Amino acid sequence: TVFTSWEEYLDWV
Amino acid sequence: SIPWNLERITPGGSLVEVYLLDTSIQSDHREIEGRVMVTDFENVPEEDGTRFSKCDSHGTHLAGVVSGRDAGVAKGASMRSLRVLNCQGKGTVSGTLIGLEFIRKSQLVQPVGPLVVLLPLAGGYSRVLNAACQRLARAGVVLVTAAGNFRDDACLYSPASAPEVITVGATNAQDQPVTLGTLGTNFGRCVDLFAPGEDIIGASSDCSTCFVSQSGTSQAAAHVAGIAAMMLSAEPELTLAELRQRLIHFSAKDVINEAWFPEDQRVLTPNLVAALPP
Amino acid sequence: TATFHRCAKDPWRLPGTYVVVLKEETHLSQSERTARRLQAQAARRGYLTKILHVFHGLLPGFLVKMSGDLLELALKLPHVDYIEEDSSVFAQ
Repeated sequence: TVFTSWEEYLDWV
Repeated sequence: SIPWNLERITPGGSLVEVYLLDTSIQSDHREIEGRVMVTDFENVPEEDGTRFSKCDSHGTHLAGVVSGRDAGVAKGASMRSLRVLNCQGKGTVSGTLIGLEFIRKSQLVQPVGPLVVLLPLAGGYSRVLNAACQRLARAGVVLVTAAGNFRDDACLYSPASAPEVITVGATNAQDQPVTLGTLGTNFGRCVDLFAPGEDIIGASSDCSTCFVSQSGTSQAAAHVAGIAAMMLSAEPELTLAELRQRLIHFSAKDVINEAWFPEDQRVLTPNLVAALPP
Repeated sequence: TATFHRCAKDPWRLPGTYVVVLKEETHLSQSERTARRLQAQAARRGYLTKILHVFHGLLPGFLVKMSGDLLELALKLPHVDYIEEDSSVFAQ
């Protein structure tokens, strides 16, 4: 998965 | 909170320049913009067949691991990149040698502070590559390399097998050696220590703000390059031996289950996972 | 005497290109002269050569594209420590 923002990654993890 | 790997090594780096010998990089990715200088250096073999998943995917991720704003180890470290790996992640020993020589020439023309050189690549055992690394080390430069991803004795690969270099294997979120396909991290007496190398989030060259998780001894080595940069910035006068001693001193001891390694390699493989000092 | 080395992993070898490593004290001017001598001697035997790079700063020597046929000849050159066939490295 490529996250489009650090926030997107934070929300997912 | 923070990525598991960044927690694992935490119980920045502004004096130090980290040279990266790898693929091309997206130098304007937000994660590393203005922290990385792309040198005019390029020496790569032609791609075989028509494969790669961007040309700069590998190096961009590792630059992020070392120095990235959000996901990096040494967030104040500056980097310089040389392209010695083509779009398929393939280079030559001679290209690597020319790159190592470029670094030394660059230092002589315009000296700065401590230099860390990150070599997130491996080939077969190479007398000349090992000699060049040794030479660069004796000149006063700290070299960090990937142990290799072949689930094999690191002594059979270069620059992993070189004296005077810091060789790094990969461990995962459970401090266990990383499996990569049918293979995994290398091991053995030529490995100095281990570092987080599975499921490591970092800059994705797909877009200026993108992130992706990658695994490998490259990523593990990128952690140690970051840790080294932080330790050298705090104590710029450290000799290579003292730096090695500090890396061992601040490592997590005996957390790796050595049953993962072949029977005879267990005693030979250091049971150490890198970490920053408190 | 100078020795020849090539990568033990067959698929990673790059035959036809060779790293000629000279003895530790060798000066750049000597390395350059040694490269040109190799080209001269190879040319007299009907072989083409290309000096891709001359090393100095870490190790003295040069990178030459040439037939492996010329290895016995190259190993007799002054200042030669050893010669290694080029080989591949890979992103880890």
